[PDB]
Amino acid sequence: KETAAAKFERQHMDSSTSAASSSNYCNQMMKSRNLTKDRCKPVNTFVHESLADVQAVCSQKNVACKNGQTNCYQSYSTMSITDCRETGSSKYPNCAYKTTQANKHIIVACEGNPYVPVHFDASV
Repeated sequence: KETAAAKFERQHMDSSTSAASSSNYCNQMMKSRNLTKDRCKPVNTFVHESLADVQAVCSQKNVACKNGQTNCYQSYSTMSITDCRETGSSKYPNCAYKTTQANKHIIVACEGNPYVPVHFDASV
């Protein structure tokens, strides 16, 4: 009963802030968004934009997903994002992450009625 959409919002939406406040952003939020529960999730991106703005990407530039499906969409304009990559070590259950900030075009897979993001495919 956790939806694809809700999982996407949870794993990748942080409308709260406008960027990664510190360099302890990833460590703190990977934990709070349940991405360190069963293992250390190796990589995750967070997006600092309204849910409406990210949702509207589902009708922006249609592009191929990395898997060969056709339901991926690239944002016309750049967005504030935060990449979390696990440091060399870092051992579960003390998951440690490099927190990288940038302004990039996001790529998301959208599905459903209504048609919303369910997967973060890439940033460029």
